[PDB]
Amino acid sequence: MQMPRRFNTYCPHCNEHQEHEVEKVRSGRQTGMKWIDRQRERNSGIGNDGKFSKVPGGDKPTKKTDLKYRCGECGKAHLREGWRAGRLEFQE
Amino acid sequence: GRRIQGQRRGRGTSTFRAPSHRYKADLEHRKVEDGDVIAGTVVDIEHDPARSAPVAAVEFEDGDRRLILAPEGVGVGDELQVGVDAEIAPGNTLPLAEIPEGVPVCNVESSPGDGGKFARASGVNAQLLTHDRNVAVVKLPSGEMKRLDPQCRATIGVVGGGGRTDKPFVKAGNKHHKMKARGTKWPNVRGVAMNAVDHPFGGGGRQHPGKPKSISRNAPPGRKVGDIASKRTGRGG
Amino acid sequence: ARSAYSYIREAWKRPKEGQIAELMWHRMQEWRNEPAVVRIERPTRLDRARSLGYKAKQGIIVVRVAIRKGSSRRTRFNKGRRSKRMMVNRITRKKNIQRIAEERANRKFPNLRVLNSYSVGEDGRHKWHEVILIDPDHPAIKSDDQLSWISRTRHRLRTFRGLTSAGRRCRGLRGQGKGSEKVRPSLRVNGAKA
RNA sequence: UGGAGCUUUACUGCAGGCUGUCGCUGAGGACUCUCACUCCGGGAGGAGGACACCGAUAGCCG
RNA sequence: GACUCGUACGGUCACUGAAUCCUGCCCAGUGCAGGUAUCUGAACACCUCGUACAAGAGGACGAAGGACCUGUCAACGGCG
Ligand SMILES: [Cl-]
Ligand SMILES: [Cl-]
Ligand SMILES: [Mg+2]
Ligand SMILES: [Mg+2]
Ligand SMILES: [Mg+2]
Ligand SMILES: [Mg+2]
Ligand SMILES: [Mg+2]
Ligand SMILES: [Mg+2]
Ligand SMILES: [Mg+2]
Ligand SMILES: [Mg+2]
Ligand SMILES: [Mg+2]
Ligand code: NA
Ligand code: NA
Ligand code: NA
Ligand code: NA
Ligand SMILES: [Sr+2]
Ligand SMILES: [Sr+2]
Ligand SMILES: [Sr+2]
Ligand SMILES: [Sr+2]
Ligand SMILES: [Sr+2]
Ligand SMILES: [Sr+2]
Ligand SMILES: [Sr+2]
Ligand SMILES: [Sr+2]
Ligand SMILES: [Sr+2]
Ligand SMILES: [Sr+2]
Repeated sequence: MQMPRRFNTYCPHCNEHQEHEVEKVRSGRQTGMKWIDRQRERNSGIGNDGKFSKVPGGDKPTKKTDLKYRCGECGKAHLREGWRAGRLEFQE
Repeated sequence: GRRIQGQRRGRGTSTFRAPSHRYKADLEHRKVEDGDVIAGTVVDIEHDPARSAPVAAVEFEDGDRRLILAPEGVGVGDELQVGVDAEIAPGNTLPLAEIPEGVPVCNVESSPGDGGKFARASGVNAQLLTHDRNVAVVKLPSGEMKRLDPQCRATIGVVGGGGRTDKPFVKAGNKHHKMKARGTKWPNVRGVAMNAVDHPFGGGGRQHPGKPKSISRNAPPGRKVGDIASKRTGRGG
Repeated sequence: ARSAYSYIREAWKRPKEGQIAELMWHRMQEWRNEPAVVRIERPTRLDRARSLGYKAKQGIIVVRVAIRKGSSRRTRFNKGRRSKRMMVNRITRKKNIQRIAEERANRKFPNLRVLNSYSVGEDGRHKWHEVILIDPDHPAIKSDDQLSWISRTRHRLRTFRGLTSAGRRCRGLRGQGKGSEKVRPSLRVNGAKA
């Protein structure tokens, strides 16, 4: 389905309608310095490593939209629930 | 499963050991102080159990009686010599250097002094080819060009008992008797005729290996069976 | 002023530097062609020996001991084991080579008791430690004000019970506070969790 | 949501082999050398050589 | 340490199973082996960023292996 790159809508920060810009959320890199990162190292050893021996599961036939709605004025953004969409193209 | 037979071999039990207590003598070359001057007389010819080949008993001047890796042609009374100044005749032992190029040699040392390592089986022989101040090229019975220290001692001639292989065993019993004189477990049951628990090619309703026979060289003992690291197989091509 | 000993000490801070590096290259060749436990007339490291308790007196013996480097020489399990226990290559022993050296030294001298020990280098496969051993039954030792304590019947085979310097550090007893919870007053007493 | 034996490109691991790297290990992307170390020799000495063996670790096969 | 007081006319690993007449075609898949410009390929060391240091992110190099090519069926097997 298609969706406008920009459009007016409620900005929870300014607390009033403003023209937002929609963007698909890009993944942020990992530092590798989180507790979970340290635990994988602490708890891995000879033989099976329990949970750290499991491997990334499957996928769903269709994912929900993962977007950021950034306000054109104050510049801050907010998230919203997503809806399943086989494809999402922006207009302009 | 259970360890395969090739693994029972290593533990070196009676079943897999050679009848050493029945063997006569390693036929390593005699050691000479130097300047040669060492000759002996062939007092008798004997049968070498461990090699199914004849061997000669020699009595050296200094009173030392030893069995020697006999080449073809040695007879009682004959006189053998071992040293650098040794006369280039069949049965004599001298450094590969003192041996003229183009002469058949046997019981060749791998390292000067080891007493001989190569070409000791029936009828075989190494052909000396190239000489030098650094290396002596010898052609081993396998047809391989071997580079040896020219100081490595050897015997002139081919090993006695040639053509031993020409005659067939004919019956199992004959095979039996020879096997009984070597470090070998005989007869042989094909792995494909064994239970799966006993060998990689075992099991199955009908006999046939359940895998390709060419195993990798890094295969672990117990798994390394069949055609080891084969570069090819069959005759075709 | 600095003592003559401080120089032996100083040299051994960096065994692969200076003259000693040269000395070690020398000695080790001889050490390698030597036994497992060899009695020597004088400590290689005088400062260390005297510092550990050594004394130029009767009933005092010194011995160099060779031991293989590396992890544990472990045999692979011959019966069922969960993945966690099918381990062989990375398993290391809980006793350190030095403690192992003191014990071997002690067997050679069934009548002497280990007073202490220290390392004297290693090549790529050996590890050498010199062990100071004492003769509890010789006077001159009994009558000694500094060592007579090692004659007490309570000290019979102190090494095999880990009462040695190296024994106690290995046992995790070095700290008197944090971290020595399951260690003091003994490993066995804490359910063997240290 | 029993047991065991057996199988395999079932899941997960463990030996073993191959391969790189660090230590042993030294002198003047390729080379010479000798002094550790290795092998041959009864010995003198000979062959090899900072490699290999051994210790540690990593990738592949398993 | 066995093999081994053994050394290729040896002895290890496998298949077939006296003699006689014979034993066709297939290397695509799998297996083994060799080769390989390029691609890919770990750790140590090295470089960049980050941190007064460290964690960490990235880079260059690139072993065996793999991709790729070749050999091989009295290898596994196949010949509708
Ligand atoms: Cl035979
Ligand atoms: Cl003691
Ligand atoms: Mg035959
Ligand atoms: Mg058979
Ligand atoms: Mg059967
Ligand atoms: Mg059956
Ligand atoms: Mg099996
Ligand atoms: Mg059949
Ligand atoms: Mg068959
Ligand atoms: Mg005092
Ligand atoms: Mg079951
Ligand atoms: Na004792
Ligand atoms: Na602990
Ligand atoms: Na069963
Ligand atoms: Na094929
Ligand atoms: Sr841990
Ligand atoms: Sr693990
Ligand atoms: Sr799905
Ligand atoms: Sr021999
Ligand atoms: Sr010998
Ligand atoms: Sr089968
Ligand atoms: Sr053919
Ligand atoms: Sr006792
Ligand atoms: Sr036939
Ligand atoms: Sr193929």
